[PDB]
Amino acid sequence: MREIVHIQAGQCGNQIGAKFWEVISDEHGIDPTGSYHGDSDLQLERINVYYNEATGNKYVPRAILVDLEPGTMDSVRSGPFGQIFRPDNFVFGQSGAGNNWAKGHYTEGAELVDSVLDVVRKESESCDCLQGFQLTHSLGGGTGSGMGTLLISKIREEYPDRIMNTFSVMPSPKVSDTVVEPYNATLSVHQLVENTDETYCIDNEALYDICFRTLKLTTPTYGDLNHLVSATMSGVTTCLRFPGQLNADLRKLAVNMVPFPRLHFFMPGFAPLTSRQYRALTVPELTQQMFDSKNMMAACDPRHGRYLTVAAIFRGRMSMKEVDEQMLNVQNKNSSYFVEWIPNNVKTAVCDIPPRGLKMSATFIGNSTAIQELFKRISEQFTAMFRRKAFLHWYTGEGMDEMEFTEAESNMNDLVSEYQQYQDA
Amino acid sequence: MYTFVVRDENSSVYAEVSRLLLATGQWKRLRKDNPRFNLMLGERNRLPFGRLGHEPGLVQLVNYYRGADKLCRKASLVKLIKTSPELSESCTWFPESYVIYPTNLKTDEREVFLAAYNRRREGREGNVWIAKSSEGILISSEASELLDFIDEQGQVHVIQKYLEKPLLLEPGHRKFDIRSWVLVDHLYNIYLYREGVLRTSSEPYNSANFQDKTCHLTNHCIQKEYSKNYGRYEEGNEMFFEEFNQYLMDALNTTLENSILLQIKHIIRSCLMCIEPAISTKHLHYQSFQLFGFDFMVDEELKVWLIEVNGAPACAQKLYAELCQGIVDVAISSVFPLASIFIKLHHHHHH
Amino acid sequence: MRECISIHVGQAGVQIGNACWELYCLEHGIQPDGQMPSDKTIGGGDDSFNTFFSETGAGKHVPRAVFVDLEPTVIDEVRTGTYRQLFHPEQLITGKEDAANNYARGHYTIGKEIIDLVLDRIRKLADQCTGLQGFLVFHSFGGGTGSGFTSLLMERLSVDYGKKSKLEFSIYPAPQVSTAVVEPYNSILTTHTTLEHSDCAFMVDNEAIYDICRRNLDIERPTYTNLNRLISQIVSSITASLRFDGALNVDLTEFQTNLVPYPRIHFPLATYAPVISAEKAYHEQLSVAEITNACFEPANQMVKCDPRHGKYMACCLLYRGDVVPKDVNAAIATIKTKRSIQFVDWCPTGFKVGINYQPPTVVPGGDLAKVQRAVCMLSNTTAIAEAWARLDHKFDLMYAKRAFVHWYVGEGMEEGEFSEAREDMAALEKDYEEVGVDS
Amino acid sequence: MEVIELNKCTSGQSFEVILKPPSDPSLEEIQKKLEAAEERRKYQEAELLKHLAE
Ligand SMILES: Nc1nc2c(ncn2[C@@H]2O[C@H](COP(=O)(O)OP(=O)(O)OP(=O)(O)O)[C@@H](O)[C@H]2O)c(=O)[nH]1
Ligand SMILES: Nc1ncnc2c1ncn2[C@@H]1O[C@H](COP(=O)(O)OP(=O)(O)CP(=O)(O)O)[C@@H](O)[C@H]1O
Ligand SMILES: O=C(Nc1cccc(Nc2cc(Nc3cccc(C(F)(F)F)c3)ncn2)c1)C1CC1
Ligand SMILES: Nc1nc2c(ncn2[C@@H]2O[C@H](COP(=O)(O)OP(=O)(O)O)[C@@H](O)[C@H]2O)c(=O)[nH]1
Ligand SMILES: [Ca+2]
Ligand SMILES: [Ca+2]
Ligand SMILES: [Ca+2]
Ligand SMILES: [Mg+2]
Ligand SMILES: [Mg+2]
Ligand SMILES: [Mg+2]
Repeated sequence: MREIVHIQAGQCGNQIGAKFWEVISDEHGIDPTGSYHGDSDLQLERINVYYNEATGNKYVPRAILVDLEPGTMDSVRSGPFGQIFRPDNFVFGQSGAGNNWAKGHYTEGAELVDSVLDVVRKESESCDCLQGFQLTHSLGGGTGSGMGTLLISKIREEYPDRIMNTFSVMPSPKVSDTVVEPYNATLSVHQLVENTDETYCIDNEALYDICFRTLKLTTPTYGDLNHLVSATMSGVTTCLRFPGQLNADLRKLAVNMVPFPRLHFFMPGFAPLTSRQYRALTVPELTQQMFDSKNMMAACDPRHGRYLTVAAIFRGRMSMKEVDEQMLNVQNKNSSYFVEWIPNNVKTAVCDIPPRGLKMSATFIGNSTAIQELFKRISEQFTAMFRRKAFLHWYTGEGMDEMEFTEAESNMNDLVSEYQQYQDA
Repeated sequence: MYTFVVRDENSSVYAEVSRLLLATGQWKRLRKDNPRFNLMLGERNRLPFGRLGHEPGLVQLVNYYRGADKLCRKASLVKLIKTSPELSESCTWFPESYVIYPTNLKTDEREVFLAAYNRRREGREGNVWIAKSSEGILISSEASELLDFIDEQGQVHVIQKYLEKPLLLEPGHRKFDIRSWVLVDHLYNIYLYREGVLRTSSEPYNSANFQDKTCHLTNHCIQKEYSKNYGRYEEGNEMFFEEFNQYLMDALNTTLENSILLQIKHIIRSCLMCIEPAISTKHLHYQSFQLFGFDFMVDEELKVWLIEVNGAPACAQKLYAELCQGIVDVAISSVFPLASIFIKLHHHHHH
Repeated sequence: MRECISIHVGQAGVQIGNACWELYCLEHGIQPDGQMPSDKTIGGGDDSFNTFFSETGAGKHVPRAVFVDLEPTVIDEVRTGTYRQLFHPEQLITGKEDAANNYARGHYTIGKEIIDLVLDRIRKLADQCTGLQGFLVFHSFGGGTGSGFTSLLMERLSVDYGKKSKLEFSIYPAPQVSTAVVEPYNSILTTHTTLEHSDCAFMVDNEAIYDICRRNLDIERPTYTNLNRLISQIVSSITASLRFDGALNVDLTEFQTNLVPYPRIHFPLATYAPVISAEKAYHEQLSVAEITNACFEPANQMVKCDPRHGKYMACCLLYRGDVVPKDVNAAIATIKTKRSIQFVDWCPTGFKVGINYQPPTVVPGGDLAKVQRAVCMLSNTTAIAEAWARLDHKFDLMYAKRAFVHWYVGEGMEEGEFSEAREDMAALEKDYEEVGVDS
Repeated sequence: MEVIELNKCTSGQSFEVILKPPSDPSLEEIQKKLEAAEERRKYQEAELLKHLAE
């Protein structure tokens, strides 16, 4: 279990995915041309997980970049690290998807999907031990949402035994391009519930609130929102990218975090919450902020649910004794919020290499039943339009039937029930 | 904020301890089966001692001593006294007692019971005995009825010398038993609570009819019902220490401390010292305290007798407040410090 | 002389075996390139140490060991490390992807495709044996390899070597050192499938070892290196009688004869003393009396439990260093009058005593001080059933909600194997309580 | 306290002190189970690809 293949789809998917490759290329000493330049040889013990090494010992991200229009990928190719990417791995159409899940899944995206799978197959074939896939995309548009979930369905057909992980931006009326985002998101969640092992639920609402109330940015852009996502994505993957005692892989996380196959939607968090200060944080401060709902990226109150499992990843040089005391303290002080029927469901890890600009940081991955609040919101916004069948003509004109909407809404309400079952168990 | 759980709801004492812990505003009760507790107020039966002290980051304390039932079961107590050298057959404060299994179960001491029972047939001495199990009490100078009544039951019984000449309080010519409450903390400090109670009979003792079991059985329940003079002399057949001391002063010209209590502290200390190596939690990964009820009888020569040790005692109504505050004081806050009513039993005679 | 084969399975089993073979080499004066200057029979022999080492014409002493893992990184550290020359490539077997903390993945899915290669490499070693006695198997309860592949291996070894004895050294799961919530499931599954195939099993609770490391070595947060060097001292104590001249526990059959009257109750409790920090500035050496007495403190056991509240069925005292029988018998007579040591009625109250005069060897630069005498007590007490109750409770909490079951069913397992294994464990707990508790 | 079966040698001694007297499946049957779980895997996998085919 070694190589991971990364896919980024549509506008949000590629903007966040680009930021992700900037951040982790800085961590691994790789420069915008693919040449290593660091000090620790541990920038490269596990560099193969995310980079293919080409001749000249030059490192190329195992990254496929997908879109149904060329706009954002021409931006990525012009971007900071834009030259890092293997040019054969830019797969794009011309027509766009018009924020329409049906065009991404059933019409436009269908035309494009096999050429995307060809790039995937070539990246897999050159892998000693492919461990699985990650996808960055939003659920509110058409490409990342509709074609992104079409891809996941195709990858599962061809690699039914590899791990599939998504980093999925949830639409929010506060940070919203179009009124049909609740339709696209509901159609997408029905796919995600069946064909992913792990879904990191990033609520654009929560990113907005953090930028405003905590980073003191009055007019947050998508750029500031994505800075928080790439920082969390970095922390979530740091254990896979650097040698430590854990020898982290995809499967053991999936196995230990997901007690029921459909309840795999995770609440991410990051601490300390920064905005591109010099104060040293203490381990007690890291641990309180990490569990703070204001540091979490899905706009859900953990106090309204129960934790099924929790992964905490600390970064930097600190006392393991103090980390384990502080961790044991939050569980033993707030024990009602952890399910008693999964003994010892809080696990912690440490990576000795801190992220850029911080000496100490922590990443939080929570499988909480409070994530149901996210799916309730989407379901309320969905039903508010669907009971008047509003905006459906954009989808029925692509071949879809109202029945397919009624099924996706029923599946999402089932998932909300499942969560509520274990919150009371 | 310390955390605790309760798993015995039929416990007046620890119900009150629970309430007192809450009202400090630094103790939180968890659910009966949340393992993340500092304190376990445990069940009387099949308490899971083997799951304690394996919660990283939690000092754990329980209100029972694993193994103390060897003191709090009639047959266990008899076996422990007769087989422990430091108590021994030559134990002057325990009534002569033999372990008796029913015939449907067939080890057993009916063998040696009759051997001494004959020396009271031979020796003309008062050969009355009482039989009891750990309701179901028989007093009779005929061994043939004792052993018949025990086989008619299904569980182990003990035949014990019946103390026929007890100290009887006047006015009444009437029986009593003394109940002492003893707290053993996690350090194995032995704490006698300064207030005892006399469980009194309100019927004149009568040594001719050992079957009229209401002047012979000073149990607070048998006297609440089958007794017609309940509440005459004292409220609820309960005399406390200030009065009993005064009566002893006036009737007998002695005190409670000299004539009775020195012997009680000697008996409590001897029993708890005996089983200390078997039950101490000094170097264990969890810790125990426990409250015991010691039951004594006083004969006419002011000799104290130990009757029974109770591992789950109720307290007396007016004392609940003071005792349960004292448990929290020395058994719990000693281990979990927030932001005497006891006598400590200790003695180091050099020889 | 009769040979023994060591089988190390999964990460815990491999890292512990590394610790043990390093210790063995120091104790027998075998250098990392396999040369033993004091072995004057070049190229062959049947001394006591040849139970664990074979010899080449070049004078190389080779462990009778096979290391098995479903993933390469740990055994690759063996192949490139200090003792690389010690082992023969064919004895180091790795798969490509591991069992992902999944019993059924290691047993059914990935086991099925490597079990035959392993049995063949194990027969390669049996073939260089004049009279093999059987197997020491090292593994964790909690890993998917350690549980699942080990149980598959145990069944097959009973098939292909049905006469030979099988001893386990098992790591019992501790949340302080584990990154997996499913270890209770794997533990129960592998105990149920392995119980009848094991003659004697020494359980080591990582939690006990962790706390001994904190308490007596002043190591703030023990690593696997700390845990393993201590665990290997204990294993060394237990196998010294196979590897050294003596008369107590000289073959694997004797461990069952001396420690296991009832064959299902085959889990002796090990207790070890003294454990002394090497950084401890000033240390007064402990007497025979003090270390023997320490054998009866729960804080020195491999599994926290309370033997005062069960009954004993056998007791072996294994001393290394300056000890003579008179000191031991005096220490026992003193301890007997001060401690609650009750035997089952159908067994003699007594102790089998083994004394090897060489004091324990310590890894240069490790955490353990050299001491003048040390002791390992192996007692078959019913109190160790406490560790089963703990484990069974955890299993019951998760299985009532079917938490994580789907990962196992998706590997080929049937849900009912869960409740089968659990009911065997319930039988086991009731066995213990019958032997050890009066009404 | 009886000491018994005392053995001595250059490297140590051993003895026993008494304080008190006394008061498998076949290669075929394994191969079957390993194949009955592999068939359950192949079934589950086929039911998935049938679902993906719908
Ligand atoms: N004492 C000790 N325990 C260990 C060691 N390595 C792992 N463990 C414990 O073993 C359990 C995890 O099992 P592993 O042995 O790593 O898993 P595995 O057998 O390699 O199987 P996989 O699941 O395929 O990786 C946990 O309880 C760990 O704490 C070790 O080196 N020493
Ligand atoms: N050897 C004995 N001689 C004389 N009277 C005895 C006696 N043993 C018991 N008694 C009497 O019976 C009562 C004690 O009975 P017993 O020892 O069985 O208590 P018990 O378990 O039934 C209720 P509790 O446990 O709360 O005290 C005493 O009041 C005493 O008067
Ligand atoms: O997977 C990803 N990041 C990631 C992060 C941490 C660990 C791992 N991998 C593991 C986890 C593991 N057990 C484990 C179980 C629960 C919690 C924890 C933890 F993290 F809290 F310590 C560890 N064992 C082996 N490998 C992977 C991103 C999606 C691409
Ligand atoms: N966090 C974040 N959200 C975005 C970004 N761009 C678009 N979105 C959100 O994504 C949704 C629109 O999807 P988008 O990716 O633009 O459509 P697509 O190109 O068809 O995949 C809306 O909910 C937007 O708020 C971005 O750069 N960052
Ligand atoms: Ca077209
Ligand atoms: Ca030789
Ligand atoms: Ca066998
Ligand atoms: Mg857009
Ligand atoms: Mg094609
Ligand atoms: Mg492993």
